[PDB]
Amino acid sequence: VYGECLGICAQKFNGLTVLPPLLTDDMIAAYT
Amino acid sequence: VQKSIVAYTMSLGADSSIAYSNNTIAIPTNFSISITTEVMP
Ligand SMILES: *[C@@H]1O[C@H](CO)[C@@H](O[C@@H]2O[C@H](CO)[C@@H](O[C@@H]3O[C@H](CO)[C@@H](O)[C@H](O)[C@@H]3O)[C@H](O)[C@H]2NC(C)=O)[C@H](O)[C@H]1NC(C)=O
Ligand SMILES: *[C@@H]1O[C@H](CO)[C@@H](O[C@@H]2O[C@H](CO)[C@@H](O[C@@H]3O[C@H](CO)[C@@H](O)[C@H](O)[C@@H]3O)[C@H](O)[C@H]2NC(C)=O)[C@H](O)[C@H]1NC(C)=O
Repeated sequence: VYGECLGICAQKFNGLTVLPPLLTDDMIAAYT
Repeated sequence: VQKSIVAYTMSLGADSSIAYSNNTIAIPTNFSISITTEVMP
């Protein structure tokens, strides 16, 4: 398998963005 | 620290471990009864 930030951050002029989750994939992996 | 707002990395859960055994088994030798409250609209 809009603005964002990885890790550097970047923004778009369209006023859109996506927020990160509280629990990252690694944290989930630990649960499973 | 006197208190203040602090940041931290969250814990996922309690740190616990049980040894594996192919020879022994653990079983309860007592019990208790408790009541849980649940609400729904
Ligand atoms: C947020 O903005 C600040 C300011 O630009 C970024 O800080 C800068 O981070 C880089 C990498 O840690 C620092 O080192 C630089 O590496 C490049 C690699 O090619 C090199 O060409 C530069 O000369 C320099 O060595 C850079 O010194 C640092 N700037 C300051 C003022 O500390 C910061 O990383 C940005 N945040 C994120 C998440 O990117
Ligand atoms: C499972 O564990 C529970 C406690 O966690 C046990 O219940 C307790 O059993 C004692 C009888 O042995 C009850 O009476 C106590 O007797 C002593 C004797 O001196 C006295 O000092 C205490 O004040 C008390 O009277 C005790 O009240 C009881 N606990 C409760 C909450 O009722 C239970 O028997 C265990 N089950 C098995 C199968 O071992």
